[PDB]
Amino acid sequence: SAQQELKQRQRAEIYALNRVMTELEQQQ
Amino acid sequence: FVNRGGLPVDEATWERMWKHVAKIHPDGEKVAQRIRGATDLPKIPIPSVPTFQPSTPVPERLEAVQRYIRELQYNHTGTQFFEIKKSRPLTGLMDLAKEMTKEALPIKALEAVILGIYLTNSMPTLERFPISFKTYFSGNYFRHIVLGVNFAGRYGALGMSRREDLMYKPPAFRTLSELVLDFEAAYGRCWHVLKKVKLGQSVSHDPHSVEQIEWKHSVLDVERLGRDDFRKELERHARDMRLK
Repeated sequence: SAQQELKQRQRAEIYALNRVMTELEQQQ
Repeated sequence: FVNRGGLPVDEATWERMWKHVAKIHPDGEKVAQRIRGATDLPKIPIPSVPTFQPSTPVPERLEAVQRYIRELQYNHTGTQFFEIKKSRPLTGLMDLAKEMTKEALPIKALEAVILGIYLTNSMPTLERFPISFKTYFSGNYFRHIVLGVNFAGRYGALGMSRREDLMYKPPAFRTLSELVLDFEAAYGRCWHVLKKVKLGQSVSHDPHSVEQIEWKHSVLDVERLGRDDFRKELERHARDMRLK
């Protein structure tokens, strides 16, 4: 499915981003 | 910023998220460069929705529910991935809770409250009611919310927060005032003044209920009440729920 591949790709970028932004907020 | 077009995130909401990162993070553009289209990103496991043996005590089930909520991770991206319209029928909000468990994205306090109701609808001996906070720090107002719980006449909480002491409370507090005063103390330790506590009614265990969540059955102005009256009003809200 094209829509599933898109959600998988987005989910992986959302968590990679969330790790980076969690590390940012961790050093206010 | 709130995603208002469901999932997958539309093209416009997605660029906006990455525009927002570019301004907030010192190396914002380099973060987007490293991540966007990267073919070597970690595969994140879809967390397993916890299911319970009928032999498992409610307090143990709540630990597993909180662990599941924490596993989604606090959303620091600056984009909320699920729109929560607080006036929606419970059945609509529980549809959203289900989609949260299937898509498994980071969440904040309000999303965790909806999830907490959804994952405790199987526990009719547990009463669930939202507790909202308005606090003041450094000339600015802050809003937070958790899911108050009552098991066997003792009060606890589920939720999601930046801080460990502003979400999960085991159901061990003998009164609602002792639970809320623990939150107030946690806020005091991170230099926040507690201004208002807003307490909802018991939420239906029926995920097809057309009823709304009553978020503001009791609105307590902490400063205008003072210490004694604040405890009296919290105890009054506890009796209102126990008798209804």
